[PDB]
Amino acid sequence: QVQLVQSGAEVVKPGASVKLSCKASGYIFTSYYMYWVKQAPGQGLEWIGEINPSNGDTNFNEKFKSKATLTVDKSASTAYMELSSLRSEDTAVYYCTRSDGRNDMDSWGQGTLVTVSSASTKGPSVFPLAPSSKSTSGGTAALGCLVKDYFPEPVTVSWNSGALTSGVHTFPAVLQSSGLYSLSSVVTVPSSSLGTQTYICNVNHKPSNTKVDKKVEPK
Amino acid sequence: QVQLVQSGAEVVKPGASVKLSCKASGYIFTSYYMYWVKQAPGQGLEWIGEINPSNGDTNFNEKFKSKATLTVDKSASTAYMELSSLRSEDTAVYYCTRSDGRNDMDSWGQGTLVTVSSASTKGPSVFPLAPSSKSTSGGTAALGCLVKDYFPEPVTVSWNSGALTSGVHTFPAVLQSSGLYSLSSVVTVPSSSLGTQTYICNVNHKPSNTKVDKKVEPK
Amino acid sequence: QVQLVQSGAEVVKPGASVKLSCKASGYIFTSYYMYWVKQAPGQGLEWIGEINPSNGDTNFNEKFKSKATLTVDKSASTAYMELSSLRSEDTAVYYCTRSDGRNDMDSWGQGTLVTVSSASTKGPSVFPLAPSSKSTSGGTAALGCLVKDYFPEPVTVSWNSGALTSGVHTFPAVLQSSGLYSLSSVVTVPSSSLGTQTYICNVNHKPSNTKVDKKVEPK
Amino acid sequence: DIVLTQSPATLSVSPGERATISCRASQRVSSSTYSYMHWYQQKPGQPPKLLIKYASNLESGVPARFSGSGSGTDFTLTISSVEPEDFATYYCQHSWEIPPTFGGGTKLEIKRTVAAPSVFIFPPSDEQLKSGTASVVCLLNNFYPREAKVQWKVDNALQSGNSQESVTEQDSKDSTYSLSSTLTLSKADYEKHKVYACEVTHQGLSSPVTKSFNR
Amino acid sequence: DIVLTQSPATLSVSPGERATISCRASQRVSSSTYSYMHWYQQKPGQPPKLLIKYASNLESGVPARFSGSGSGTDFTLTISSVEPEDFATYYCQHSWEIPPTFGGGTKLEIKRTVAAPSVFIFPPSDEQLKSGTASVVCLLNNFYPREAKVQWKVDNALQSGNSQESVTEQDSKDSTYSLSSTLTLSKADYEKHKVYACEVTHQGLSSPVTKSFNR
Amino acid sequence: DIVLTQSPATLSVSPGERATISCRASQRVSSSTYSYMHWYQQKPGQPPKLLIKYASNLESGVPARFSGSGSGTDFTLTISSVEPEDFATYYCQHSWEIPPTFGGGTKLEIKRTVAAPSVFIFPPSDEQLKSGTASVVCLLNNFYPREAKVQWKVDNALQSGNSQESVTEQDSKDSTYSLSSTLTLSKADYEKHKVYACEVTHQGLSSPVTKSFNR
Amino acid sequence: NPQIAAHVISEASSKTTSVLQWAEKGYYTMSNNLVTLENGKQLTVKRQGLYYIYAQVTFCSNREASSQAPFIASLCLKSPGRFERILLRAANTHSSAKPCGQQSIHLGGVFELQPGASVFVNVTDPSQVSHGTGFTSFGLLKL
Amino acid sequence: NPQIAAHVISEASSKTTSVLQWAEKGYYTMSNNLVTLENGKQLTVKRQGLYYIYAQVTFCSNREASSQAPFIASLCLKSPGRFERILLRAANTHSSAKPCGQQSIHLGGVFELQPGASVFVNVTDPSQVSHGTGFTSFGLLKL
Amino acid sequence: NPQIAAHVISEASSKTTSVLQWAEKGYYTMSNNLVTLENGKQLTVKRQGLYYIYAQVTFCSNREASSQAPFIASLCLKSPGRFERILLRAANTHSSAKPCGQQSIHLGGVFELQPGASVFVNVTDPSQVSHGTGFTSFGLLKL
Ligand SMILES: [Zn+2]
Ligand SMILES: [Zn+2]
Ligand SMILES: [Zn+2]
Repeated sequence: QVQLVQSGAEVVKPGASVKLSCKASGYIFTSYYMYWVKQAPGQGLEWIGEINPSNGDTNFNEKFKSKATLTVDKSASTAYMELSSLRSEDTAVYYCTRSDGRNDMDSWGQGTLVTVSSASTKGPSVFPLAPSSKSTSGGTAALGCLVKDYFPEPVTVSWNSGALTSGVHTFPAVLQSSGLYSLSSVVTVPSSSLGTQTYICNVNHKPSNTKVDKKVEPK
Repeated sequence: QVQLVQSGAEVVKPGASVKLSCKASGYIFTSYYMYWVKQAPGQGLEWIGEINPSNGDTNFNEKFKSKATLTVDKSASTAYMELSSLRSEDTAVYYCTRSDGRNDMDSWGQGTLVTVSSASTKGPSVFPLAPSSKSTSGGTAALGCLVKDYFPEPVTVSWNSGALTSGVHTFPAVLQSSGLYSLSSVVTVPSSSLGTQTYICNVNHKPSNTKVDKKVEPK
Repeated sequence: QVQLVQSGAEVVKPGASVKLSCKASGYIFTSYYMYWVKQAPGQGLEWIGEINPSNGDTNFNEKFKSKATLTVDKSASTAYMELSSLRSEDTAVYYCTRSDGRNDMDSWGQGTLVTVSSASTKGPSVFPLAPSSKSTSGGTAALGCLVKDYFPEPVTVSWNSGALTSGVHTFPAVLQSSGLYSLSSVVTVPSSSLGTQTYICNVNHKPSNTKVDKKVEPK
Repeated sequence: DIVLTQSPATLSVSPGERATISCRASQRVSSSTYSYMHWYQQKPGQPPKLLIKYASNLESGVPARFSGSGSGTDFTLTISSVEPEDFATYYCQHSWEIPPTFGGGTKLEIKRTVAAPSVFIFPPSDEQLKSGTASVVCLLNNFYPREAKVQWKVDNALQSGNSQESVTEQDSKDSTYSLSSTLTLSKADYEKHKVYACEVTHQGLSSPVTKSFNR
Repeated sequence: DIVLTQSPATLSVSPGERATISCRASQRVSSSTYSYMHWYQQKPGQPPKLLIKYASNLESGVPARFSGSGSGTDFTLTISSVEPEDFATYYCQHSWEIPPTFGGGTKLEIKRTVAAPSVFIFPPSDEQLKSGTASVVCLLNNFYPREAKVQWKVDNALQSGNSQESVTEQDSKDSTYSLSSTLTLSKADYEKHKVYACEVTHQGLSSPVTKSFNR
Repeated sequence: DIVLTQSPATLSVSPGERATISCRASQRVSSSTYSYMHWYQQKPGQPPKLLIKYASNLESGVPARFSGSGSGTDFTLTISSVEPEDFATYYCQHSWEIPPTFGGGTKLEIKRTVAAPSVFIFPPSDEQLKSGTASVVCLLNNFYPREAKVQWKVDNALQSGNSQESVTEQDSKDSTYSLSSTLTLSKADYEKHKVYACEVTHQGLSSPVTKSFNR
Repeated sequence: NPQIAAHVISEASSKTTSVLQWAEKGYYTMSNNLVTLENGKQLTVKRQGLYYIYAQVTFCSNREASSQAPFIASLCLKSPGRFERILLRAANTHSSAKPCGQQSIHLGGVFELQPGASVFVNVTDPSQVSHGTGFTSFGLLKL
Repeated sequence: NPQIAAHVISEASSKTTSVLQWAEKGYYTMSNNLVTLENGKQLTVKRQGLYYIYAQVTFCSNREASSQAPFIASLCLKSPGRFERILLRAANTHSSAKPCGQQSIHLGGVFELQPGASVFVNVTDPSQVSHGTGFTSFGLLKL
Repeated sequence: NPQIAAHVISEASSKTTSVLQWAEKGYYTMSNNLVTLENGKQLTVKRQGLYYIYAQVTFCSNREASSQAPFIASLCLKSPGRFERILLRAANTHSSAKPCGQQSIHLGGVFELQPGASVFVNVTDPSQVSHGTGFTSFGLLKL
């Protein structure tokens, strides 16, 4: 199988520099130009540059001539990207991909999430988004947790330690101003339930060992 | 006098490699492209390649790009050819010659006999080719020696240690299958002679210290 | 102020070699091709060559390809010219000058007087050029000193240690055959003066410490 | 740089429905023998997968429904009859020069009948106010299409400075969206007003449903 | 590669006879001012000697009889009146491109009236059979021209597998050839048959002279 | 090499007088937008100072009187009204190719009415004869123009071998020349003759003034 | 009247040949079918004639890397019913510049082509010619 | 009938650009106003068409001196109403030769120009291209 | 109507000059007597006019061997009643590659020739220009 295995995700403070690696396999390394594509949150697919691995020879998208530094270890069948002087808008997923004759790009690495921020690891804050007449359309009631200010992603959220998995809609994180993320996990249950039934959300922020179990109650 | 003096003959087993030399003189060495020509038994004149001696620069006949390696010692006003991985069809005489503006080839070295075979030095075998009714046309009788299987050339053959030099026809050697050569030296004498006259052939195979004196008698 | 300061004057025996320098300043050194111009006694302005100082790169006027050697010390913002195997006709003033886009030559060093002769330092000889009927047109008499055979220039000449500076015409030196120079300093005074007035010329040949005070008298 | 413009940005088709996206070069990128256009499909979380190269040849492995045509500046990519797996987002991309550049993308959404959203407004967790921050979350559950305006209004003062929306991918069950608009004031500002209201506009809704509450 | 074909392959001339050989390029090798053809004569045992360069100019030292002409693809070399020393073999060779290539050669043989050969057949030296090898030599003495067929026949079985011929250069006395065809059987095979016979055909002979013998 | 010929060689103008020198290229040196000609003035003892570049643009700092025109092979440089500082010698020089080359130069002399020279002849300093050398100096004082023939004649024998002239720059007072011709004999030759005479010709002199003396 | 010319752009390729590929993309030239780029390997002409033929080739390599011998490039012609043949050839010696140091090569020359004629650039190691925009091109124009 | 061609000579310049200057001096060529050398920076054409474009550039430098990366030269085209663009480019790796070692560069190629089109040679460090007579030139001819 | 063009092949020579020889052999070009290769040294033209002139030159040498200064090649022109003159020039710096490392050179450019005009390639040390097929050529075509 022809495969490209990119390196682990990286969290780095602005101005720093990171060196992404990509290990090809399943084909003759030097016979393909290895490209690099950046895709930023919501932002599209952008071509950074190209490197012939046989050569060491490169070619960049002017728009990135400064940020990147393509290089390869012919022996280890591996390419490497070095982004430097990272601003905040440098955050995204960097893909290494095999160009087929420098035209169709036919195989891609998993991708590498390079997130550059000044913030520093931190658990989230959880807040009940408790049911109330103001959140009870018809026979159904809405309720859930607000997992505020943590960093970096991901904060996994579960309800009633697994049992409750119906009606849950746990939203995608959204970098609020300041430097931390804030997502809200919500679930709709029958109103008539709030009485005989209890509910707890289980926020877990491994990147900080953080873990909380907010018992959402109908305040 | 403008002259080129090639090196001594070389006998080598297949697969080996030999390095021919050619020492020019009588002219400005660097001002003439030195060529190299191969001429194989019966086979024609073949141009191997050229070398500018001032340069080191070379040019080969594709047909030989593999076999040869032209080089020169500007100082010693000498050129060298290195044939490698010698097959049997590599046997021939290698000439070094001065090209005049790389057009007419106006001066040649003696030539070098490169003979490549698995056979190994050996004296010949001699056999009378005795007169008989079957070899007596009219008043004359034919008779001579058969110098079989020896290597490498040459096997010189003489009659009655010199005295007999009339009517002798000593044939050119012919590499029979197997690896050795076999020539026959013959002489026609008056039939009426076989009685009062005696005849002896003197094969001499220096390359083996070999020497035989076959008294050909009319068996 | 953009300026170029050439080196001291040089007196050298034929065949020798001299190395002229020129120190620019007042502008970016490497952004101007530095030329070199020779101008010989009476002889005109001749371009010797050019050097890009950023480069080291040069370009000579064929007519001088042999005599000159342009070179520069980017760091010391300085150029150098080395004239070698000096013949006598090599004597003249060598100017270093900044070319403006290699077209108009817009700034020049003081100039360097390279005088190449076999002669050797020596004081002059002084001779009265005394008034006589043969030198007394009308009411006026002519008289002066002949400062003969000295080397190298300059021989300064003054009258009555300064006081006398009217009517003096001290001629330019002229390299007579042989190797030395010979100039004559003259002055016209009223004839009627010769009696009540005295006159002395003051030859001073620093290059030899020489100094003489010839009292010109009407012999 | 050449600029490719895809369209529609969202194509909502049902499985069994045929779908064809179109791409667009700011200049011709097809010469006398080939058109230097390629298409990729990309799933959430994953990198693009090559489907068609040089405008019309299926990459190896791509299923036959996938096909593509075009030339010069316009190209299309079309699945003959959509299959669940096919739902994804597609990019067309050239290779006419350096730098290669990708199209905007087209999401191949799942058609499904409209559905009005059910909104619910949550006021500041008392516990969260004990932290100087007051953020009010409004929530539109299980709606479709995805187009949904959600304006905020504090004490009749039409918010407009800062609020943050976040959405979910079509539901694996009803193929419907759910968005979450979160107004966020300073405990101060919050304690400073009476009525907070998130007002949502959406095709389903016969008209703008407002959802308010007072401290 | 350019291919030069000379002709005749053998030119038999007599001293005092004028001879002219011709060469042939598989393509033109003469342009607007020069023809890149040269001729060499080569004696047995020695390397070529340059006679004429650029189709028509005598090399320095070559005697005036030697001359040459031609252009494009056909060239000639001609001695104005053959002299003993001139008998040799001649090659034409270009220099139009790499690799320079030589013509097949033309032997400048000595004309002399036909002469039938006198054949003689020698059967296996008893001493040589004491070695497991039996070789029978047949000999055509002093004949001319050099064209001479010599078929072998064992027990009426027309040999055809293996026999080896060797020849001599024109005799220094009569300018005539002498060839030696040597059939060679295994002591076994030899002892296996009765009559061995070499049959020679040649202009001189009014007819095929056969020479046989029986063990 | 291109050859520039200036003219006049000497231009005698008075302050307040307008003067225009002209240069000449052995070939055009002006192409479609520029003329690669430049002018320099050069004072005694000093190096050239750029006045005009590209035939017609004043170098920075050059005063506006200075101006220049022309194209192809002919160019001029002209001071609108000469000022004392202006008197010098001017060179035109191209930059059409390597090597740039200068014109012969033109001296911008000071006009001033003619003035006959007053000659004076000095015979061998007795003290100088005590050195084997006898050199006789002839002197033309304060004359103008600068053109002045000065032939030497020993014992009626019109000298012609060796004598050396030296001149002075226009006087700072009367703007007039003064030259010094120095015949030089060997104490021997000198003592060998009777009359030595330097004869000068010049516009001023209604006729050749001879000045002689006898040992 | 009909101008025949062609400028084609270098194109890297996994294929195995020392013969370079070319693509009719970027700012290229192909005045008409009187000249045609086939197989992405050669340019073929339908009209006999004189033509000015060229190929610009820059490559990036190392002294010791491939080291070996130089990097020669050759403009080859293949006329109908004739064996191949070389028209021009340029050759440099690998620089040291790590990872690789680029070097350019240029060859033109007027030739007469037989109708059906076709040319192709061939180099010693295509795995290292440079393909950055504007680096390696190939083309011909008829007089 | 009207031949349009132009050969201009390299001209050193104190200005600050990587774009090289050219002068209509020495043994140059400028067939007419159908081609004009403006700003001493580029050659502009008034007639649409195919043109053979070239620039010969030799320079003098050092390995470590500027060292850095190679010396790339580029033939640029600027057509009306279009952003610039690169047509060709050559690039060598600084020699060691002290003070500097010259090296030459050459790029042609046939292109079709829009009327009003205009081209310019641009290099990495003009401070070191060579200007001795005959070394650096630039020019174009229309077919 | 009459095309005037000429491609001639390099020819080594024992003679003593820095002016390179040429032969009208191999796959060469010489459209007619309107252009003629005389003395095997230059190309002379009979018709005044513009011409695109070129000379490809590859050579093989060493750093220290001849070492000295670079290897410069020059396209010279000799018009009737005029002194010689240099039109183009290229120049590299001897490689180290033992015994010698080849390196190529190329110079074109359009010029206007006076009738009777004649051009020649001249180098610093012919004893080392390369002659292998396809390496060193010289030629011109009239527009
Ligand atoms: Zn593929
Ligand atoms: Zn010869
Ligand atoms: Zn200036």
